[PDB]
Amino acid sequence: LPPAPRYFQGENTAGFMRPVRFEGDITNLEVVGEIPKSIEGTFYRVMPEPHLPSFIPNDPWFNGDGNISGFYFKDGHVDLKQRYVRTEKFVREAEARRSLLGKYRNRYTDLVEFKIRSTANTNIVYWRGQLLALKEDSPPYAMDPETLETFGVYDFDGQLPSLTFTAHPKFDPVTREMVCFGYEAKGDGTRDICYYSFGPDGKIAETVWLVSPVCGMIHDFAVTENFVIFPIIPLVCDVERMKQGGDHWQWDYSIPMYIGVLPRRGAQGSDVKWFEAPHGFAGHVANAFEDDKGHIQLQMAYAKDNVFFWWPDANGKGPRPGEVEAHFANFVLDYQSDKLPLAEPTYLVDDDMEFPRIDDRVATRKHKHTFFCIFDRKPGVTDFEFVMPRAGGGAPMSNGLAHLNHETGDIQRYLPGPRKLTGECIFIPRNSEAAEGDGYVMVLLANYEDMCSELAVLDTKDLTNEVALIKLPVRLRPGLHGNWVDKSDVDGHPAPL
Amino acid sequence: LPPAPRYFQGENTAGFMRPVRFEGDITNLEVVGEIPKSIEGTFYRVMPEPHLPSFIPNDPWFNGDGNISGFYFKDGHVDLKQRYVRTEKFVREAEARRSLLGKYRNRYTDLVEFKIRSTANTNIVYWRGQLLALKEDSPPYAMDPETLETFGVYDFDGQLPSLTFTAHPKFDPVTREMVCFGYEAKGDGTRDICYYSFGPDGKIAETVWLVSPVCGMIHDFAVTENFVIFPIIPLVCDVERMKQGGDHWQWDYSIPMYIGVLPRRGAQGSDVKWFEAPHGFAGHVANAFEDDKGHIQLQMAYAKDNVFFWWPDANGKGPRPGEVEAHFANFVLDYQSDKLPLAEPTYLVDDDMEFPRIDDRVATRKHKHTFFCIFDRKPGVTDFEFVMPRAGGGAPMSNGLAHLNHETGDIQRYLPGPRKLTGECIFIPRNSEAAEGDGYVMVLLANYEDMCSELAVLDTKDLTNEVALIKLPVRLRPGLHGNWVDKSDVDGHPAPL
Ligand SMILES: [Co+2]
Ligand SMILES: [Co+2]
Repeated sequence: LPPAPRYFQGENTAGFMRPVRFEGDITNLEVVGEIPKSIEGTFYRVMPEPHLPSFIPNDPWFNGDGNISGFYFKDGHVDLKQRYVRTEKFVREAEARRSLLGKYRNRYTDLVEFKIRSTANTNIVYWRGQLLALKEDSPPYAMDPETLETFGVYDFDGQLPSLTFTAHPKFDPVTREMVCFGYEAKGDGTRDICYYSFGPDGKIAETVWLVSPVCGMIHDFAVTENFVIFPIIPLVCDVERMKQGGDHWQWDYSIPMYIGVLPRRGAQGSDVKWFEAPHGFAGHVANAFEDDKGHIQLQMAYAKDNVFFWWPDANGKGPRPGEVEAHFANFVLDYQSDKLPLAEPTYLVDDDMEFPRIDDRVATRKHKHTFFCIFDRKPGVTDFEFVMPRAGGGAPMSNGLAHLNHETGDIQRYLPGPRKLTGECIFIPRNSEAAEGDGYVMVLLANYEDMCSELAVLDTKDLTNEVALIKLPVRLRPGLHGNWVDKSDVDGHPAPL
Repeated sequence: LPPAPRYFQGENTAGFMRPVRFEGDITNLEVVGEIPKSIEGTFYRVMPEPHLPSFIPNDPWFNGDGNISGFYFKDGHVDLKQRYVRTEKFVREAEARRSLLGKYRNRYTDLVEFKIRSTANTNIVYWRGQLLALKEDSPPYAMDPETLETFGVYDFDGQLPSLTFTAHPKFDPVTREMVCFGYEAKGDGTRDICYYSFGPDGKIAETVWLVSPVCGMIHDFAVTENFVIFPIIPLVCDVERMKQGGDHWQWDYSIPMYIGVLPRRGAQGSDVKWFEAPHGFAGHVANAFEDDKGHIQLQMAYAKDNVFFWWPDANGKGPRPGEVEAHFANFVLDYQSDKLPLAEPTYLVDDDMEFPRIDDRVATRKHKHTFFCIFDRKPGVTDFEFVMPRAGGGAPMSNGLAHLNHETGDIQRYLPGPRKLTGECIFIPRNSEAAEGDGYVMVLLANYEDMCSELAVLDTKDLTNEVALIKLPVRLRPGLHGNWVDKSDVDGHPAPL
């Protein structure tokens, strides 16, 4: 067998990216300032964090075992619980004390045959009293919100129609449905997309099979009152390339950024219209909604070249690290139109941005507040000379948050400091009567000066000032998505505005 | 109530002394080099580690909640398990989310009435299938060796005759007895010493009540074939001073270092002889034995002034940090002699030393190998300019280990590096047939460059070279005592030579 290294090597696991790999508890976290006492609930986040050194050199960040953090808040006190998802991969490699799963999304490189290849490392959401640890090549793994015990692979009481479940389901605040899909839904390289939904009682509602024009990565999607929308990243999969040990994904410069639109209820697969946006990278969706005229406004991060540069085109062509910027774009779509090509989008701000969140009380409807990560290259915002030698590689960088008011056009920027970077933020309604976008924002910070993580709590009245700074004595390695579960919400999700 | 701080402040909790306060697991620790595959067992160590910020400013290191680390070794792999002892203090303060116990060994400063004030933070030993987490003001707390679950306060099946159980019991390798005592055995300020022992079946054997000439600190003791020996540190307790908010301990320059000698079996309290060594500090006992003539050779660390300088005399007189050196001393005692004063001891080496370990297969008998911590002030051994600003205060420093062969006089010195310091080492017999002092030494290192801990594994054939270096991604705060429990020893303790 390929030799199992006994310590981590490579820039993807150096400095702040070095795995810690701890599970357990740290109660009564140190706090500078004061956590508002009305805040009650839990911030769940997930990070990729390899449990064992890979036999694949320079294994991407995206292929690390999912480790779940929960920050439990009550009466101005906070406790951390931390636990790895018990995926098939995790369990078998723990039993063997060596890595066994190979390249990202390529089963032909595995040292043993896996039934499920999930690292469950992308998102962690709440649904009907469980957490669902998500990875877009697999079904969810269900977990206990209180103990972070893994129950196992979840198939929605045998109703799950797809091999795959997106990392970005949407929760309709009015209907209380979880709206979902999976791509490569019948296996590696398939162009089948399964769109499906579940009512608040747990019963499956929609199930519509459709066909993608290419086998392209559909990481995120959008849901409006009457439509679901599938933006396709021009990374394309060829199973025959995989069989020879090649990458699951390869950039294709010759195709548009397809944007499928399907009626949300009652459709067949042939009802989908594959609109054609100018070539570019589909980043995360902030939110989408239908305006007065019934046209879809789709607000998402959008770049002009391959953000995932480590998977270049057929001839190895693509950008370098830190070259590609994504911008906050508005696309206008009309399901009635037979004109397939779409205009260039309008841009809402000029910042290099990603990881947009809204007040999810208006998800699928008109929103007027968006919170997002920014990466500002303006001199002095980040002390790169200090940070980069300590940072390792493989993960995106964010050196602030921004709050956009879409009515007024005002932008507030939170800057944690020259030697700190951020993860994705969460938004917490002040209380059940609060206005849209009024409450608290939390975000995990990497402090390169201390080589420790911190959890910042901000008030939306003034996003520039930390109301509290929760000081962890360990590193939480840069991660992906996270969610707030408020104690006052019986089903885990906030009430419609 | 005195206000509870919400983050740690003061030099006793700064830099490397900052509490981490984590409980749980880190399996498959990173290893540089190679852990010998024949090593099988567990290294248990305890550190003081305040779970909540104290309301007492500059609370000594000795008053921190005991947190147990177990390093589980098999086939060249190692896992860490870590868990706090569930003392009454720990549980009640966790329930309240604030500190409640006050000054070291002064119940008159507590905010609530405690039955048991143990922090269980001094030593962690194996006895009859349990761990015993030890603190000299209290009975032991019993724990599960595998899970580190706390069972609770342990009273030896209702046989425990004393309110106090020493942190330094001795395990007789021939008789398989645990030989014990407690001072302040009937409560605060009492001069009662209870000497007691347990046979390998768990039945109490000896129980002898005796009287100390002063209420002085008896931290360690010594056991030979026919005697038990009690060296008294000239720190003295006055309950009336405590009732006014003062220190439990106060140095007394006017008294000798008393050394009590009692027959090991069948004695009464009046059989004790209080010999009078020159005034000084009784450090840790390496070992004691009877020579050919029946005279006790007592080998221990011994200093000429108050090592615990933060508890000075009645007029605040005492030394400064880093001033007092302890040296490896041999005292000769004769229970037959009626001459109470003793000569100055001979010194075995010149190093400033502490934390002596022997091959416990010859405990209570003649030993010819001793391993110990050293602190070398010679320029370049420790880069003080780098280390001290990162170190915090409150804890002793050691920048190497030494191995003394007592027959040949040879000394080997392990120096981890200019920016590393050590804790107390453990010795592991190579196998059940190994000669005295032949095998492996392990020691926990504080790496001030990475702000991480490391566990070094050394072969006694060459103590200067690390065979392996186990790299923890977190800090284990400087701690106190630790022990090896070999898998091949059914009762947890090695077989006699
Ligand atoms: Co995502
Ligand atoms: Co001790």
